[PDB]
Amino acid sequence: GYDTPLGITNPPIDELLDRVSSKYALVIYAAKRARQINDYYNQLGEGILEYVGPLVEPGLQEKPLSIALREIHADLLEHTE
Amino acid sequence: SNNSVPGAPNRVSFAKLREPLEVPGL
Amino acid sequence: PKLMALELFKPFVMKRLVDLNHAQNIKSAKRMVERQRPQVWDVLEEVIAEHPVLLNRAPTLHRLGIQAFEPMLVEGKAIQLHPLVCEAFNADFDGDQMAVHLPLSAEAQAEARILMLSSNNILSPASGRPLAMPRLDMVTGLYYLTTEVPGDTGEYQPASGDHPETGVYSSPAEAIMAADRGVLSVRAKIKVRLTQLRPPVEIEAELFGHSGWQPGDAWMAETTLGRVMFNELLPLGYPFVNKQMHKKVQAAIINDLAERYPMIVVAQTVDKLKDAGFYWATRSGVTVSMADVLVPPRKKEILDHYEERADKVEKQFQRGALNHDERNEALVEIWKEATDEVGQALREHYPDDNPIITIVDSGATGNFTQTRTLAGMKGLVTNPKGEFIPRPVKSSFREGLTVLEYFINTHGARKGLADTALRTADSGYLTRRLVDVSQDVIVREHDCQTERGIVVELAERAPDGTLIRDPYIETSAYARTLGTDAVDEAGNVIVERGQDLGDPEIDALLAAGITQVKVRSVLTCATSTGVCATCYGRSMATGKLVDIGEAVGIVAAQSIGEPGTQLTGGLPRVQELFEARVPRGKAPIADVTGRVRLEDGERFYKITIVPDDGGEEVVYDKISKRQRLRVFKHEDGSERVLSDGDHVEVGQQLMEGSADPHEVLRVQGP
Amino acid sequence: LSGLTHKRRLSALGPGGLSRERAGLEVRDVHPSHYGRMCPIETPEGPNIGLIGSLSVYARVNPFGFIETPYRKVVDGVVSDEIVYLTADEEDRHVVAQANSPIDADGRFVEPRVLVRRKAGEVEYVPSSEVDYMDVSPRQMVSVATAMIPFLEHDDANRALMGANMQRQAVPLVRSEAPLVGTGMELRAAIDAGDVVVAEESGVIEEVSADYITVMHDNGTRRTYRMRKFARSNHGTCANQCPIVDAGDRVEAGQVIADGPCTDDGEMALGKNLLVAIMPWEGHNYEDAIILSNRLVEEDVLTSIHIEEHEIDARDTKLGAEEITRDIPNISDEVLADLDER
Amino acid sequence: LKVPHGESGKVIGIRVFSREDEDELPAGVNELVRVYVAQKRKISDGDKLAGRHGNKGVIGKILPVEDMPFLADGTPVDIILNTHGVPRRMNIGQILETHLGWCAHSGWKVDAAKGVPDWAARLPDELLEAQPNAIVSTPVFDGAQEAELQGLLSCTLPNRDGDVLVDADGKAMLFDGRSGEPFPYPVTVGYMYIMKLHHLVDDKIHARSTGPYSMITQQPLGGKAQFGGQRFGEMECWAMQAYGAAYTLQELLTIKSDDTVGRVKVYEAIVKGENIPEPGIPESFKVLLKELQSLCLNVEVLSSDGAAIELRE
Amino acid sequence: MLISQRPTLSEDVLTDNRSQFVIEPLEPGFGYTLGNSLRRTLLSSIPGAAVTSIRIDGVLHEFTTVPGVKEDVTEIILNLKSLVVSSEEDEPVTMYLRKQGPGEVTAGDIVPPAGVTVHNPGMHIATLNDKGKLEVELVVERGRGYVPAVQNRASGAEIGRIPVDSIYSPVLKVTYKVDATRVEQRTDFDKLILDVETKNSISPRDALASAGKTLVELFGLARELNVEAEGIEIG
Amino acid sequence: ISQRPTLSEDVLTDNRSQFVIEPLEPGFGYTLGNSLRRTLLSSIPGAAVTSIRIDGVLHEFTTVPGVKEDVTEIILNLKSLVVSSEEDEPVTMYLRKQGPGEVTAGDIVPPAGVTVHNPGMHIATLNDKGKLEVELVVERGRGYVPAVQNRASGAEIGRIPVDSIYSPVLKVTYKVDATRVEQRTDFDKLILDVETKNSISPRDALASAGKTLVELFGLARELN
Amino acid sequence: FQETTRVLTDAAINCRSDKLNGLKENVIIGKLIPAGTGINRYRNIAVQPTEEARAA
Ligand SMILES: [Mg+2]
Ligand SMILES: [Zn+2]
Repeated sequence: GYDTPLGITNPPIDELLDRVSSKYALVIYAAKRARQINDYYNQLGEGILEYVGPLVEPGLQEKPLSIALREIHADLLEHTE
Repeated sequence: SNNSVPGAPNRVSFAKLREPLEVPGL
Repeated sequence: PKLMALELFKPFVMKRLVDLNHAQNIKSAKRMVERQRPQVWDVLEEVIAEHPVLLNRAPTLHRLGIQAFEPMLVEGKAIQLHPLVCEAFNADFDGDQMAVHLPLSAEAQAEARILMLSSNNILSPASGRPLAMPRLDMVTGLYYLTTEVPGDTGEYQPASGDHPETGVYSSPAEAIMAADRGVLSVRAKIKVRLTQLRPPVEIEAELFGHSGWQPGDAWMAETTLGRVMFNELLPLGYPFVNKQMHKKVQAAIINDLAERYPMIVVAQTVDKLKDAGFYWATRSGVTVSMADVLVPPRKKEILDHYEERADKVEKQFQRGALNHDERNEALVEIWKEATDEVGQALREHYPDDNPIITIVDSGATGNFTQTRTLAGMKGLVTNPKGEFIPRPVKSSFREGLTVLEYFINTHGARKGLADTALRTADSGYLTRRLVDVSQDVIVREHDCQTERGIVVELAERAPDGTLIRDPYIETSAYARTLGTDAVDEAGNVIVERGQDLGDPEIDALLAAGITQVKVRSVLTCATSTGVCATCYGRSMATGKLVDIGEAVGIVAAQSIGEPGTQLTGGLPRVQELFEARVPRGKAPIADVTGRVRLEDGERFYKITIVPDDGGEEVVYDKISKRQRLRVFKHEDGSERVLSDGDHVEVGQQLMEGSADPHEVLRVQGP
Repeated sequence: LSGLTHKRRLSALGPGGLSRERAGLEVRDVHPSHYGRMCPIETPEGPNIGLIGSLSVYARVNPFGFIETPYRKVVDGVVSDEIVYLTADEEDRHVVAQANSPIDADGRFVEPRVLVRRKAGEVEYVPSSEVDYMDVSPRQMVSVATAMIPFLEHDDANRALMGANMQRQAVPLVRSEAPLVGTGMELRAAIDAGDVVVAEESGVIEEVSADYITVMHDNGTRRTYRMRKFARSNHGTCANQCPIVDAGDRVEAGQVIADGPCTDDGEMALGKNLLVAIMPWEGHNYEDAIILSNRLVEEDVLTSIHIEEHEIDARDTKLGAEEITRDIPNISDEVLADLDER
Repeated sequence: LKVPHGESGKVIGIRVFSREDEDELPAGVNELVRVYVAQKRKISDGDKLAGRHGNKGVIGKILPVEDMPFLADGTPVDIILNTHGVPRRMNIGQILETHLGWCAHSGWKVDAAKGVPDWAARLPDELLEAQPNAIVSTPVFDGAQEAELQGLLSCTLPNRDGDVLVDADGKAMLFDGRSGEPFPYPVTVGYMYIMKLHHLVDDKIHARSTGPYSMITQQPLGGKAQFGGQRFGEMECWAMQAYGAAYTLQELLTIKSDDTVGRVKVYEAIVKGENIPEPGIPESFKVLLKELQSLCLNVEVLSSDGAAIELRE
Repeated sequence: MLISQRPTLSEDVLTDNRSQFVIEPLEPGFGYTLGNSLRRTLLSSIPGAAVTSIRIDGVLHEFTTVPGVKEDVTEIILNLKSLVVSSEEDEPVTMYLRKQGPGEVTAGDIVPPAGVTVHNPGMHIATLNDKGKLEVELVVERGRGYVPAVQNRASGAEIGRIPVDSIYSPVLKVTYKVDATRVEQRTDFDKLILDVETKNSISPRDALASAGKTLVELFGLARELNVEAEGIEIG
Repeated sequence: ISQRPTLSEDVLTDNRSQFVIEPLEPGFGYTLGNSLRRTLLSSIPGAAVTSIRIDGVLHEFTTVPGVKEDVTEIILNLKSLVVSSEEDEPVTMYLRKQGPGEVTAGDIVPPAGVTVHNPGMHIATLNDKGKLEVELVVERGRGYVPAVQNRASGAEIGRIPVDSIYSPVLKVTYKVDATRVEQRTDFDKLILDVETKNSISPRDALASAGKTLVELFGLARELN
Repeated sequence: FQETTRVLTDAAINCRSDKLNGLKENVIIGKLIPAGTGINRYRNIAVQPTEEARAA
């Protein structure tokens, strides 16, 4: 119901924290997913059958980490621990 | 009037006439 | 600044220049960046998008001293900042510089985006009250826009004769047009129909029966246009307010918003309030001039009356009947009375629309003492020893002092300046040691399951009636965690164990009428290393339960050490308390419980302790300079001075002073 | 102003004296005997506070090393124009009155009871028949720096200290302007700072040029004053001098002829006259900020000049000798375009 | 010799000294060259300004000429102060000066009909009339009184258009230049003498991504002229430990400062686009190990199970 | 159309009935030049029709409630002002509302003569209990802007005509914000964000176009003062 | 209600002029005048110096023999020169003098197409035995451009970049007379006062402002 | 803290082994501090996409 957030803030931290128990786990979760996404985007030029890339449409050349957090928010990504 | 330095611009001042001596060589 | 962002983000820019075929190889790209050709600026705004940096303000005191941010390119050669976070950095704008660091790896970027973002740390680690609030000009802007004046144009007029009700507006959309045309002033009382703002918790009951208020339902409210505008900034669904926005009112409103809503809504609301406050402060007509500072017309009379009294006292001294100390006391008292009198007259004289009174009254800045000095009279001035000069300073800074009076004023302030200079290093010397002692305390396990806790007095039921709220409620047990369910003398429980105390919980508990509660603490936490999460309680920055692994020792060390600057007992007392040396007062205690009897002489004190249950009376010998510590006897009156026959418990302090911690340890326990 | 105030400074530190950590709170605060000898307002705001002071305006030093102040002789309700210099002890052993106490034009006091300072800092009213000495001027207790602050008595001592400690930090601008409201002390301050060339002997101006001024005395002898142009100061600013006189202008000995830096028409000018307004403005001047108009950047009202110096030196190494050369090893000529053969 | 990081300008003077030209020099040298570089600075953000009464401040924004509020005549004001700072500091004197400034700027002509007014009794006759922008004086602990100044403010000359811009109280009716509507209330306006302190921004701004490293400690150089980096004091270390930040602290201590192998690797990874490699091991730790081993104390780093490890390479 | 470096382009983002218009990038220092004048023209220069005054059959002094109704006279006024109209002839016309019996009064019960229409019939006005006669006379006029609360104070008679403030313009609320954006190298070019909310009478884009036409026709008077001037061209 | 298109009236004084626009809608005679003021003071094209060359000198921070004022003051005085031009290329003017006297802007020799509008100005006081020879570059533009935007050309060592103030307008103000008697007879009469630098007549400046605003507002009238 | 020689030699005799569980030692060495995002609970986190998500 709040006003649509801008820039860094979206997706909001609370909606993110609903889907992960503890925020320290959220940090490492996002970091590792972003590393995977960057690796796939690196190998797509010269290789095939790498890690699966972004699960949502990237914008005009946006950072991998934003993609990782966005696709955690939509719950397209499972978690193991 | 109160000025001792020749040729200096006049500078009208609010004061009560006080002149036992001027400021010494600083 | 551009000329610095092009230097921190050099390698990223080189990479993206070589990628977009503007440069063939890395060396040419580096040349192009170093020469600042017009191709680079297009890439630069792309690369730095949503890439957080870290700002620090040397020296940093508390954990809010270094915060993340998102960069925005801007011209000039200075790092702009958001006003609200100034208090976070305790930095004014006389030329204090800040350092910028940049994170690189994916882990560091994620950590700076999630943990250290400025928008997420609105709550101070010490108290939990938000510290990002309207501060200096926003406060007076809001205090102007929400004031009400009973004689302004467009005011409400009840119907009379041939003129029907004038001053009823269909919707604020029409009211704004009316104010724009030039008929309605934004501080005049009107009746307006509202359609989007939830009416107060009371009017809603009558107008709606709590059948459920909805956006779209209409009601009518008696307000100014200003309060309607100001409530449009608070989040949707917050109940309408009707109050002049003094400083404290804003404090309460922001606190409620923090407690009952997520953090993001609070941040966006605070930003909107800042914008409105700045926009409405400019038109407040808050200007200082020599005319606004007005001198009371009765000052001469009071001065001559007290001067007559003082000279009569001095003549009585000249007669030999008075001593020098009597002379000083009489003159000090006379001039203190005179200053208070002129202060009262000054407080009465000024109209409420004066810019000085508007600034100081709405809690923006200063006290009334500074205004009294500015207009009425200086008062009394100190001495290098620490006494008060018998001669006062009748003149006020508006009227101008004389040579001797100014000399004595000069004698005054230098001591304060020297003390302000000296306290700086002693403020942080304590913090260093505190962080040294408690750096290995870390939340390790989620629970201990142990139900041993501690007892806290929520409030007081005075014999007069109703209830008395404990002044220490907001520190001792505001945000703890329960150990046992809360149930009154009745059979219905109110709060169950494990539910952290909030503001709604505390208010409901007080309404139900409970006094003593058992709560979990950190002293009783049962874990070999570190503490437990649940036994710790609720985090003071997130607002929810602390997470597993968070460092807790360092946060406490910073929280204790930071406010040491605003001291004046004092810092030596705190050092003595923590280092636990032998106290200066060295008060005694009741090693054996029982009643107390006085057998003291003029030279020493000989006090006997008669044990209640058998035992042998134990008598202490002490110095007669200390006075008896008043003990609240069984008569329930603490004003009952200590005397033979007063009943005390085990270990009760006998006379005034601070006891040895070791003896209290070996007498009572841990 | 910075140099003039630096020359008169009194320092309590130094070799043979107490260290910084030896000083306590007894040797920093003003003693009542400083009136007229050491200025109580001017002092560095840092940790050296109190230790460093400034000599008053009228103080002069006796042969032994003590500091004397002037006074007027008052015999019996009659004020004389004789001036007598007194040390601390003589001022202790007598009675003295302020200079702003009303006086009659004939030379007599008017009110019966006048304000008088006495020993141990006491001040009280006393009949006019026994006042020994009367001060000279109201500004007898202030330094030179603090004597240039208008409306000084209306400000707090704490802010007056920062006001006096910021004129010693100004920056000379390209073309300076005399202030609209001064305190008269600046004329003497500039003419005694020595940075303005003052004609030694009367005469008339023969040849005036941007580099030198030639004046013939009355007897026919000639003199030529040279003027320093764009010479580096110690802190990087520029020390520039320009003539004010023109050819054929009769001048008298002691009259200024070439103002230095931070001087206009022989008066100490340090800043400009700006049209100011007092009002909060949409948050750009929150917490001690200042909003400026672009007119200042346009008309360069506030542009200064800074001169840095760079030093290189070639010594004799044990493998040979360094030499200033134009042939750097393997450097493209575009880099070496701006050098000469040397 | 090259121009240090930050400087600029034009060369205005070159002094050359040589030993063979009978010029006295320090022993061991032959030629000494001093080159002077001059630059004309301006005013901008970050620069520090101050009045005479200790009301310092920093420049915050330099608005275009048409945005500044202007008087009724049409002359935009040159600078806008703030009023929340006057009553607290009690430097009320500046306000008085400001008023007098305007009285000096536009000149005054007190009316001598029916004799001199009461407040003009002690005022010397030199100040009865004054031309526009005529300078005046005001000795300390003497000089202009409140009554005299109040009288002066009411007897000021009109401008070239027969208008009096300011009022009796000293205020005036400004016009907002950003929107257009007049301000609801009159505002104080005057003339003030303003200096320019010597804390300029252009000698404080400074940035560094990768430059020279010290040859002894393998840490980046210090100061600004050496193109150095910023100190990271231990208080920042505590503040970073407080957030639970770990990777950021380790990175700020390992691959940015003194990991002789890591820094080159991270530069290559960034400029090529790959993932940032793991941090190495700081040179400080190896220095500590060597210092300990030089004291005959066998220190070795074990693995998790107990198998010995070596940090040789 | 070349002297200006960049040509500004007007975008459009819609919602239910309000809208947001983005103009970017304006030459630095132009955002406030356009925003405020455009806002004022939008508020007070779009002609439209409105209810001027009302007449109620059974009233002598206006304070007391009308017999047989639930809502007071003031609530009648508040409901009536919000009702929208649209007429063609500039001379005032008269509307008649008649209702009898228990029930509720809508806006559709207004019977308009030729040239006058009501765009939102589904508007609640008042509730009538058993045996309630309500006959109201409305005066519909045309103009621009927003008249004062009382159109005519000294003008009156015993007829019982109640003057009522009227909201002539079909535009309700307009706000604007000015942000910064970069082009080429300089990073202070203004970008204007204009939020406009109107009635059901006119779609927001048409209101903006009418405002632009009014302003250009106004400034054409200054332009024609001299035929040949340099100025600046844009695309 | 009332439908009266606005009208403009001109009153002329020596160099300044007044313009009356009437009748405007209530609460609208302010913002219109403000838009005119904000355009007149920022976007009126003109012409002014951008570079000079002085024989026998290399940089600004120095002096020349025989002149009472060094180069810095010469530049400072030359800044406030008033020059009007119409050629769209950097044109060149010359100025030489010898012998005692006062070198004023009158001695400037302009080529075809540019004019100098203040012969009474004062540039320097030339002592005996002092030559003076300078060469000026005049361009067109608008607003203001810092001098250092011209040093990147990498031209000869003699050229001295110099700031420029292309705006000719000097002062602009307005007043509003409001007929507010309670009727349909409320209107605002706007009185706009303009003064320029003797280079461009006020009516031409007002025309330029009107054309700029017309071009700017025209992009709103086009539909989708 | 103090008397480095005393503690150093006393540890030397006993052949004492230090387990890096603290914040001063882990920051001397340069390892990840064992607090916040550095503990072993979170360090060995694995992340893989859910089986529901797939490439068509
Ligand atoms: Mg500071
Ligand atoms: Zn626990």
